[PDB]
Amino acid sequence: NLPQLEMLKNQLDQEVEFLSTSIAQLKVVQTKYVEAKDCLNVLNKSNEGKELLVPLTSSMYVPGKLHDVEHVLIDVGTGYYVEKTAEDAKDFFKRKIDFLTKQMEKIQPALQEKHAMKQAVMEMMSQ
Amino acid sequence: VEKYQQLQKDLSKSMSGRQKLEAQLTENNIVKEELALLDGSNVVFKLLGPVLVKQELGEARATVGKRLDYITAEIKRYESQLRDLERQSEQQRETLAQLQQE
Amino acid sequence: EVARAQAALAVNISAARGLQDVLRTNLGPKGTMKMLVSGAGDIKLTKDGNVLLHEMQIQHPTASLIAKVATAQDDITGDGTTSNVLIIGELLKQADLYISEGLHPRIITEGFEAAKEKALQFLEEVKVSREMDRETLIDVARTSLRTKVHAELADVLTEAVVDSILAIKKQDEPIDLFMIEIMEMKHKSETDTSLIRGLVLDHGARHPDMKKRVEDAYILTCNVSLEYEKTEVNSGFFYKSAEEREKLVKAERKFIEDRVKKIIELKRKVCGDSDKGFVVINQKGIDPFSLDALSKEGIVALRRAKRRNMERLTLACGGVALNSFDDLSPDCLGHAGLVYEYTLGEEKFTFIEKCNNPRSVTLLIKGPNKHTLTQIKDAVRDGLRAVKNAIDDGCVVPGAGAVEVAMAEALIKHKPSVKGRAQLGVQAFADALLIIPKVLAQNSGFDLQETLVKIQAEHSESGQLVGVDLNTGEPMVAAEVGVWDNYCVKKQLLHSCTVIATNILLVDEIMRAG
Amino acid sequence: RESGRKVQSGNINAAKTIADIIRTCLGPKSMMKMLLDPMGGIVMTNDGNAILREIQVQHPAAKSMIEISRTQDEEVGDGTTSVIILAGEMLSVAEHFLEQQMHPTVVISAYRKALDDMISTLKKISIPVDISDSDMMLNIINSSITTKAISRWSSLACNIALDAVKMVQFEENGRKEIDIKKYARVEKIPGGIIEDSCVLRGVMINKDVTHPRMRRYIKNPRIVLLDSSLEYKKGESQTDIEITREEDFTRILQMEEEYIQQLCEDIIQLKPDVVITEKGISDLAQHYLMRANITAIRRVRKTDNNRIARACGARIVSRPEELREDDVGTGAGLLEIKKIGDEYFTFITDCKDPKACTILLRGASKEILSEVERNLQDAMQVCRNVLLDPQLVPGGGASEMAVAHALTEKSKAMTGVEQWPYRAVAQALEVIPRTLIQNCGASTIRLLTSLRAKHTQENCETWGVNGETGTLVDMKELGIWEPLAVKLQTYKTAVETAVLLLRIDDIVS
Repeated sequence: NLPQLEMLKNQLDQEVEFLSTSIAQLKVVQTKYVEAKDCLNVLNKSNEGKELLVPLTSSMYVPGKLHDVEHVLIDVGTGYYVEKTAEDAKDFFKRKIDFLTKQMEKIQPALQEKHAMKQAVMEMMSQ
Repeated sequence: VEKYQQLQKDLSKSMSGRQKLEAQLTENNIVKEELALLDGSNVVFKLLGPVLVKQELGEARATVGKRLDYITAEIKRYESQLRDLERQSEQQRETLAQLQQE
Repeated sequence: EVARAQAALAVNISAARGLQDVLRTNLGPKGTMKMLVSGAGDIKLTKDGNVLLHEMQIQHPTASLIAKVATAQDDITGDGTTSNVLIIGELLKQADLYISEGLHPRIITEGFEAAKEKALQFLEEVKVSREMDRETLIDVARTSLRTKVHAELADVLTEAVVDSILAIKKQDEPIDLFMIEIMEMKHKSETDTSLIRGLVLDHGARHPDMKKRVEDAYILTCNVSLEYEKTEVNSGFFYKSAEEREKLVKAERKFIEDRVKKIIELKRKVCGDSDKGFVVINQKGIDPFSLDALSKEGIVALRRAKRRNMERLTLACGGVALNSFDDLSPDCLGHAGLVYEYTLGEEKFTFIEKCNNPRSVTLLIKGPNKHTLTQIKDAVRDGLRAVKNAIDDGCVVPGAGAVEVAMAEALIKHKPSVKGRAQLGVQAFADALLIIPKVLAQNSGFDLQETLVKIQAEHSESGQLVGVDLNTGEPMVAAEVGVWDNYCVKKQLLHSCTVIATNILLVDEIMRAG
Repeated sequence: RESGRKVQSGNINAAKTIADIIRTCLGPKSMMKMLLDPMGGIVMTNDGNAILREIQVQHPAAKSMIEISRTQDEEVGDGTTSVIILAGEMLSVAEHFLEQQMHPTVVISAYRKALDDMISTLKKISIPVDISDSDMMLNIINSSITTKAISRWSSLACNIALDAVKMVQFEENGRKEIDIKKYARVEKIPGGIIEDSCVLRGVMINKDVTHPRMRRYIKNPRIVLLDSSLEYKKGESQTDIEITREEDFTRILQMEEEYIQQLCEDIIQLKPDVVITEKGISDLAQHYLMRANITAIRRVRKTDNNRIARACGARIVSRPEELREDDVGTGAGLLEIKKIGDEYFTFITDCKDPKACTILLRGASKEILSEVERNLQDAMQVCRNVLLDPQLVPGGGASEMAVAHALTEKSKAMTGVEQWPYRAVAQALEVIPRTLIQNCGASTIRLLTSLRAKHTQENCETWGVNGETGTLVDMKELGIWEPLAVKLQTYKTAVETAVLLLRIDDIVS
């Protein structure tokens, strides 16, 4: 009774953290989606011709003169660059939130039940 | 026993970026879209190598078609080592379990 | 297929004779023991009706049927099991004889019922009060053992029998659920049954010079480990991976060494004096230096006892089940007026005795260490089961079938129903009575009838209970003979006799089914 | 495939050989049946049903008898042993004559022409019993419960069946369904004793109660059945998108709550304290019931709530959005959760609906409990039979030889072909005399005559033989009685089967 639930408790806590670790990190990948959308928001907001201080490399940054607002990237495919339209990229800047949020958010109730599966073992392990 | 766990890392090894593919696989459908969605309105690039390669639709069109196909191709290499590693660790499980029990 | 009409009956009653036959003398001083290399296949030795039943593999359904109902009465009686089997077939024949003559078994079954009660009614008439004294305790204990073993071995045990039952009357307990603690000694000699008013353990453990003679008995009976598994365990057995099984054992001997020091002051708190004897009893093993240093404290300590022992010692010694070796109250730890670790054969048997409760009381049988030692054991326990009935009822009656004829003299002559339809079953009923005395006597000697008429005439003369003398095969008054049934047994028998012989008489069919 | 005159004779054989051995097991006097198995299993029974299980049937007629055997067993569970004895006779009588006199059909219609004449005779021999007099029921019951031969603590608790079943008599359907048993819902009490085992009103709720889920003791406050339909509506009557992120947790789970709070109010408005909600509960539905500190008991079974819908006798809510105290928590009601022996036992009592009462069963053990309940099960079935038709009928051959004449008198009257089926069917009635003459162990042929002699003037009105008295007797002088309910049922039952198997000449794979 108790030792098998001392042994079985091992994996369920990982199944917790398997789901706990994964869901938290996709918001980080969503950060860039609204970012690039917002980075494209204020991009179209001001104009072409504003100075752009853009990352050169660590401990440094390089200036630059913006000649294109409507020229904006999307990362889809595999290693691929699609420079898109200001609204196009925004749409995918937008839409890449939508699909990733689905894979992300689904993980939270499964987080609970793995603990509810572990917590159930905890009791029967303690009882 | 280590025999239980032995081949599962080699297993999930080939499974690791194969999973990464299957998002790229999904986005390969999207780059097919976003290539078809790009008539040239804004530049199309296969980013391959630390050099940015100036690229074209038809240059990336077969490519993203080739990528998606290839991004299905690292699936089968794991499917090769899928049943390699999970099956032989399936025999190993009984081998040193009883010997250590013995 | 099926077996219907008469066939549902014959095979049942035909089986009920050879069954009845073989054990016709399993019973009385005429009783003869039987073995089995057959039923369970082993080397086995047994005398009793219900007990020889279960040992065999009995594929005939009826053979299994009485075993149930007999076991009920077998419980309290312990004899008469073999008996009740005999009268039922003796009954079944007459009813069969009617259906052989032709007749209806249910109106025949209907014929038992007044007669049974009439006999029951007669059973309180014939029950004569001999209240409980060793004589009645002797003569019932022997006649039971005279049934179950030698009259020799009967009177050999009849001492040991009355031995424990004196303290159960100190308990005023009409039954013995303790003092039935029995120890079976390794010896050459069967007959030696040693009364110990306390218990006995085969232990005193692995160490001597523990003061194995304890005059002031202070008993810790514990399951705590002063020794334990060396076996590889993780989940409780051998784990798939080897190493995690290892971390457990290094806390074993340390736990054991510590409890040694705990017993030191547990000797000092309890006693402080080796002159006040302390006894440890472990349900598990005990390491040598435990017992060795426990021998240093003026303590004898007994590893690996049993649950009855622990409880019986918790009872008899006023002892404990207490779980610890830490300093404990001496008044908790029970007492015996004397304790000694005795040795006959290889093992050192602790005789614990004069215990606070003379409650669980050892009758210690020596013996060949055989099925024979097993044989001599089971009977004396039933010899009690006889005399407990004698302790149960106030009415103890002459045995050797003394009651049987007088009933047939009582019952049949006037029709107890004053009605033939029942008298049919009654005439069947009152023939069942006679077999045991008349079968044993004729087995032991002169016949059923010419002996019957002697038991009959003297009943016909007196109505007093003249039993059988099985020392001959002739009747005598079983009062003086000492063979004494109680009212309980004979009460119980007609119940176990009739109700099983009735419903089976009324089987309207039998079928292999599924 | 099995077909033809074989199956015809097979319709005889099966139902015959079934019924054959079983009449010996009929009657308070009954000749038991032994079983043995190649498995060794031994069975001593007067019980056809129990026999009807472990026996094997290689003929579907023998199998379909078990079916129609369970029919009466579905119905009552006694007389099943009896029903099989009727048709098994019939086909073994009319057919081989009349099927070699060539017809399935004639006796079929004559089975009805048999079925009615019983009913005809039943309107005479069956004479009304009143439920007002307990013994007048209980003497049948005392006769019915001693059938299984425990009169000990069954009998006094059979008053409880004489009460509970009679007091769960309710629901006139307009042809008056009221006569019934099932609404009586047995209580299971560890501890207590059949002495202190006595009805409480409505239904005493043991089943889901191992512990109070409904207060402790509630007198006026309403025990309330909330039945599904307590799940939320995020819209007005609708449900929109559910909780996803921050303010949906607020807004949506609030949208869920209002509709239910709206559902909640209508419960609290009728003043409950305990509220038993079966499945279809919201935690939204409870917490305002918690806001009114009115316990909402969730996720508990239906019959149990129907027990509770019979316990205070409230209904089950058919429109949980608009609620009434007339709906649930009717009358004043009661709820009392009592530990008797081990277990807390919810008693929802003071029942509205025509009373209602359930059998309180208190054994010391559950055994001394169970022995009573099994014979109690006879009463509560005979109670409903007395409830069904409260006409006590003389037992024994009293009905048998009566209908037989009236059938043969109907043979004399009708003088058709079916006169012969009557004389074939009227022959089936003599079973009970033969059964009883068997079970008494007397000579039937005199008693056959003597019972025809009992019908020659008395018409066997109360006079059958009773093998249990062994003689031809008035059943008023023996006080032997059954409702016309149980008679015709058992009577009609095998008649149908006598039609049934006779219909079947063919088996096809």
